[PDB]
Amino acid sequence: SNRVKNMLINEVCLVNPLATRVHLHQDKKEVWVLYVGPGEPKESFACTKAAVWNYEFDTWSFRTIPYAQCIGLVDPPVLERGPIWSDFQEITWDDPSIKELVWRKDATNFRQRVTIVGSFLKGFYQVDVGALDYFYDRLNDVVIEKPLEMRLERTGIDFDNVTNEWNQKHINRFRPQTTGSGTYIFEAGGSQFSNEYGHPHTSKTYTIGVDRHVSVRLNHPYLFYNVIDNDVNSNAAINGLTIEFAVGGRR
Amino acid sequence: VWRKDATNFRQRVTIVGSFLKGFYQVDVGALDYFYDRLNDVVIEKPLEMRLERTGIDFDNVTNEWNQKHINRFRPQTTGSGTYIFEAGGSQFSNEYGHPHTSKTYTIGVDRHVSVRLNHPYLFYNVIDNDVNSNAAINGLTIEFAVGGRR
Amino acid sequence: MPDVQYPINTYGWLKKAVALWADRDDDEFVNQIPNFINFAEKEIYRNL
Amino acid sequence: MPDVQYPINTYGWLKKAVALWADRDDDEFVNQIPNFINFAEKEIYRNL
Amino acid sequence: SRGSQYILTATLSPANAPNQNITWTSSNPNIATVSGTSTQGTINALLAGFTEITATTEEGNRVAVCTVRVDL
Amino acid sequence: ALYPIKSLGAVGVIADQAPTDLAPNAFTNAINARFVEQRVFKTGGNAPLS
Amino acid sequence: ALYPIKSLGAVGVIADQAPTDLAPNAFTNAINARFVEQRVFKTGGNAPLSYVDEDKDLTPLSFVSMPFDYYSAGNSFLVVGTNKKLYKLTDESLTDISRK
Amino acid sequence: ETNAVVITDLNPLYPRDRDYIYEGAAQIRLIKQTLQNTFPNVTEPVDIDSDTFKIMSEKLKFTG
Amino acid sequence: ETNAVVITDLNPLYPRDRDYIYEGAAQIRLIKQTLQNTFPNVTEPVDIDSDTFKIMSEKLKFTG
Amino acid sequence: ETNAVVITDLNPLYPRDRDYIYEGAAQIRLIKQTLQNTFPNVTEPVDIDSDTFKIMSEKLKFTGDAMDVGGLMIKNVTPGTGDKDVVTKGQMEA
Amino acid sequence: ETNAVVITDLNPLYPRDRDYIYEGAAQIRLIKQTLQNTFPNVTEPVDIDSDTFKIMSEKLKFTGDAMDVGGLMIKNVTPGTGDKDVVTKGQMEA
Amino acid sequence: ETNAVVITDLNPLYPRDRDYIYEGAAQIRLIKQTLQNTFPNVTEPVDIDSDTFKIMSEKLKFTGDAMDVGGLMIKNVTPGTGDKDVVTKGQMEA
Repeated sequence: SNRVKNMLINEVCLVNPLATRVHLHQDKKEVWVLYVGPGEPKESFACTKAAVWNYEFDTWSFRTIPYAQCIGLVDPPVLERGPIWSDFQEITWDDPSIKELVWRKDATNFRQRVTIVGSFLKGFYQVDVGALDYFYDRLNDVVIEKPLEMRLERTGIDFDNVTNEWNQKHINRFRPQTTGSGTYIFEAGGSQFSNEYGHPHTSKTYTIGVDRHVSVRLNHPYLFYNVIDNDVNSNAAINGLTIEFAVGGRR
Repeated sequence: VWRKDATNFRQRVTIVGSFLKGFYQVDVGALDYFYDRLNDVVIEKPLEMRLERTGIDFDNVTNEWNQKHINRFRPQTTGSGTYIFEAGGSQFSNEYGHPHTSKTYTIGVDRHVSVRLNHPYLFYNVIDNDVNSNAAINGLTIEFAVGGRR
Repeated sequence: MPDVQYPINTYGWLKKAVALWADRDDDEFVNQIPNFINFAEKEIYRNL
Repeated sequence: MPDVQYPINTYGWLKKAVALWADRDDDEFVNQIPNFINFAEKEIYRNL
Repeated sequence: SRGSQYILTATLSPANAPNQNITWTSSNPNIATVSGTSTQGTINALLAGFTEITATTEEGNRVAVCTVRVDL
Repeated sequence: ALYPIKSLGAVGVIADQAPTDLAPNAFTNAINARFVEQRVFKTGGNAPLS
Repeated sequence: ALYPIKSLGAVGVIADQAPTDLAPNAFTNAINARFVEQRVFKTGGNAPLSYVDEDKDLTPLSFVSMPFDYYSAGNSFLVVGTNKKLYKLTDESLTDISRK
Repeated sequence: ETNAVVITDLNPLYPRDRDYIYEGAAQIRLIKQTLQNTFPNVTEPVDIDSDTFKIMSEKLKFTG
Repeated sequence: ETNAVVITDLNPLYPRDRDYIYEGAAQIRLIKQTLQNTFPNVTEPVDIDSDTFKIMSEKLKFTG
Repeated sequence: ETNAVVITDLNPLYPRDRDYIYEGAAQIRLIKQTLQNTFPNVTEPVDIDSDTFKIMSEKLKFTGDAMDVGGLMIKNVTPGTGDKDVVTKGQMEA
Repeated sequence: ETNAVVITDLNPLYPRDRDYIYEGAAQIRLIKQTLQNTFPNVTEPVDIDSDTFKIMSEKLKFTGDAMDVGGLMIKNVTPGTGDKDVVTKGQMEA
Repeated sequence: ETNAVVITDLNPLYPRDRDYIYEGAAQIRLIKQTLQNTFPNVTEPVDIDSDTFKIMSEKLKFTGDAMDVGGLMIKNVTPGTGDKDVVTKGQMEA
C-alpha cells in the first residue's frame, strides 16, 4: 500500500513492464515478482531484479537474478542429486570443468529439488546458491562472476522514541548479536537535517569470533547505518543491534 | 522532463476535458490554470496549498484558558522545498484568530521557524506557492510555555 | 541564520552574532536587539 | 575525516582539533571556531 | 553532419500490402548504405557531397521516389 | 510529560466539529494536499495536453 | 529507560514513508537479503548449471520438469523450448523433439 | 588450508557450507603425513595387553 | 593404491592430486583398518600416556 | 538492460541511441561522477606545454634518463660530489 | 543554472522531478568547456604505462626534499658529477 | 557535428542551442569515446596526482636543462653514486 508502491511502479515502468513475472518460492515461503532492471535496453526481456515477499511474516525485500528469461523448479544433475563414491570412475581431483562441488549442501526440500533459471547468458543458472553473482558486461561481451553484495540501509534515526529529534546525539558503538561465521563491512554517517541522505563518516569490518562491536564516532542528530557483506565465505546473520549514544545540545 | 514520476506500470495519465478549449492533466507538476472573465484569457500560476487548524487549546497538556507563550515549531520535513508558515491566535475560542507573523522554512538551511505569540488559542497555517518544491511534512514539535489567566 | 567573521569588532557584526548564538531570530526579535544591547551596556557601565 | 597532527603547534591544527573533538561538521559551527578561540584566549591572558 | 544518421520513413500508398518488401538503393553505396523496410536509417560518411536516396519497392509498381541529401 | 505531534497525515480535514476538541494531527481546512498515513505534501498541479 | 533494537527481521524494507517516522527494525532500502521473523542474513547467490555440455550454448525461453514418461524410466526430465525448437534433456543427452 | 598451522593437533570441524570436495585428497594426505610423523618407527604395536597402559597412566611422573 | 594393511606402507603423495576420486573410499577404508590392526587392544578409556609427556621419548633406552 | 551504471570506464555504443529517454541526464551524472572520482582535485592541470609527452616520452623507462650533458650546477647536499677539504685536512694531518 | 558557481567541480545530482530536457545542450556545452579548460593543451595522453602514476601518488610532496625512484643504476660517469672523476686528478697531478 | 575522435576538436558552442535534439546521443557517444581513447590506461584506482597539487603546473619545465634535483637519501642498497664514506675508506685504504 504505502511501503514499496512508488518504488516498484517506478522501477518497472521505465524499461519493460510487460516482462514482469512471478514465481512461488515455496521452498522458503517467498513470492518474488521478477522484472527488468532500471538500466537495460528497451528491447530486452531478461528480468534482472526481483522484489521478494515473505507471506509468513509480511516483509518485503529485493535481490538480483542472472538475467532470467524464465524460471522453474526441477531436480538437479546426478552430480548434485546425490552422488556416490563409485560414480566418479572418470572424474579426478583436477576439477575437469567442475569445481563448485560440496559434500553436503543445505537443502530446502525432502526430495532435494533446486530452482533453475533460463538465463540470457546462453545457459542455465541456479538462483539460490552460495555467495556468487554473475554480472554481464557489454563492453567486452563477457560474463563476469563476483561476490554477492548485500546492502542494508536505514536513514533518519531521530531517536524520537527516546529523546528529542533536533537534539544532537554522540554515537559511539553498535553492539550487535550475530550468528554464524562471516565478515561484515559496517558503514555509518548522518546529517544535521532530516531530509538529506547523510554523508558517510567511517567504515569498519565486524569479523565474528574476534570482535564484539563496531566503534564509530558521530554527533549528527540524524544517524544512518548501512551493512555490507561482500565476502564469499560468509554465512553470518544479524538478529539485532544495541547502539550506545549520548545527548549533546541544539542550535 | 527526463523521467517524470509514474503511478502505473503502463504509465497511464489522467486527462481532463476542460472548459478552456482543450485537454488538461489533473495530477502533474506544480502549476494551476485559473481563468479570468475580465480579459477572457487563461492564466497560469503556481499551485497554492493551504493548511489550517484553529483552536489549539493544549487541553491535553495544560488548561485551555491559560495563556501560552509560543516560540518555535520544530518540524521534520522530507525532500526539497520552501514553505511559508503563518501563525496567530486569539484571546477567545470561537474566533478565527488574526495572524501575527509569517516565516519561510527553506529545507536544507533552516531547522525551525521562530514565532512569538502568547494568545491562549493558537492557530497555524502552512502555504507552499513555490513551483520547484516537492517537500513534505511528517510532524511538528511546538515549544511553548505557560503564563497566567485573567 | 546570519553569518559573521571571527572577530566581533563592531556593532554591525555584534547585533548579528547575538541572533546567531540564539536561534530565536526573526523580525519581531532582531528589531529589539539594539534595546537589549542598550540594557546590557547600561548594566555594565553602571558599576564598571 | 579532519586529521590533525600529533605536535599541535599552530592555529590551523588547533582549529581542526576543536572541530574534531566536537564531531559536528557544519558551517554554522565551524565558521565560529575562531570566535570561540578568541574568547578563550581573552579569558586566559586576562588573568594569567 | 559528420556521423549523424537520421532515420527516414516510407509510408506506402495503401494502408497495407501483403508480401511487401523494400530493398533501398543508392548509386555509389560507398557514400552510404540503406536497406530493410520502410525504416531507412540513412548513414552519413562524408561532410560534403550531395546524394540521391531513391526507393526500390520489391513488389508493387517499380515507380519510386527520390530524395536529395544535403550535408552542407 | 511529553507533547509530540506525529502522524500529521493519519487524519486530514475535520470540519463541522469544535476545532478546540480535535487532535493535533487534524486540520479545519485544506486544499491541494495529499496524505499517506504519516505525511503531508502538495498535491500535483495541472497542465495542458494535446 | 531502555533502548533495545530487536527483531531486525520482523519487518523489512519500508520505503515511500518518512524514514524519521519508522521503527528501528526497518530499512529504507535492501537487496539480496532474507528475513525470518527475528534475523537477517545474506541471500543465496547464483551459479551456473549444466546437465550436459551442449546446453551451455542455449538461450531457453521456458521449461517444465516432467516427472514421468512412458519411454523414460522412473526418472524426471525437462521440456525446454527455444526461439525455434523444443528440446528435452534427462542428464544423459540432448534431443530435439520439435514437431516435424 | 588457511595457513601453515599444520601440527599434530587437527581441526575436524569445517565451515560445512562449502568444502570443495576435490580438496579431500589434501586432507587425506595431510592425515597420512601426520600419522607417519607421530609414529615414524612403527610396524605393528602388540603385546601391550592393554594392562601396562593403566599402570602407566596412574603411575605417572617418571622424574627421578 | 597400495595393497598393504600396516603403517608406513603408502606414500602420502601417492594420490598425485591426479588419481580418480573413486579411490577415496578405498583410502579411508585402508586408513581405518590400519588404525584398527595397529592398536587392536585399545578398548578401555583413552588412557593418555604420551610417553611421560616430558623426556622419556629419548631417555628410555635399553640396549645393553 | 539498464546500461546507466558505469565507473572509471565507459562504453560509447551501449547507449544504443534508439532507446528510451531516461538515458540522458543519468548518463551525464555518471560522466560527472566518473570525472570527479578519477581526479577530485583540479585547478589548472596544464603540465603538458603543447604536447611535451611526445619528446618527453621517457617516463616509462627510468633506466636511461636523458641526463643532459649539462653539469647541472644546482646542488645542495648529496653523497656524490665531494669537496677538497678532505685533501687539505688529510695533508695537514699527515 | 542557479548562479555563476561554474567551476571544475560539478554537481551531477539534479532535483530529478523537473529538468526541462531542452536544457541538456547547456549541460553538454558546459561539460565540454570544463574539459577543455582543465586540459587546454592535450592531444592524446599515452605512454604513461599506468606505472608512474602509482609511484607519483605514493612519492608525493615534491617540495625541495622529496623521495623519488628512477634511474637508480651503478651510476659510474653521469656527466657533470663525481664518482672517480676528481680523485684521479689528485692521483695523477699530485 | 564533428567527425573527430580526440580532445579540442569541436566548439562547445557548436550545438548553437538550435540544432536538432537527435544529435545529443552522438555528442554523448563522442565525449565518451574521447574520454576513453585519451586515457585508455586508466584502470587501476583513481590514483589522484593533480600535478603535485601545489606548484608543479608551471615549475615542471624541461627545455634545455633539467631542474628539481632529487633529494633522495643514501643508496646503501643498489650501489649507485659514490657515497662519501665508501670512497673515503677506499682512498685511505688503497
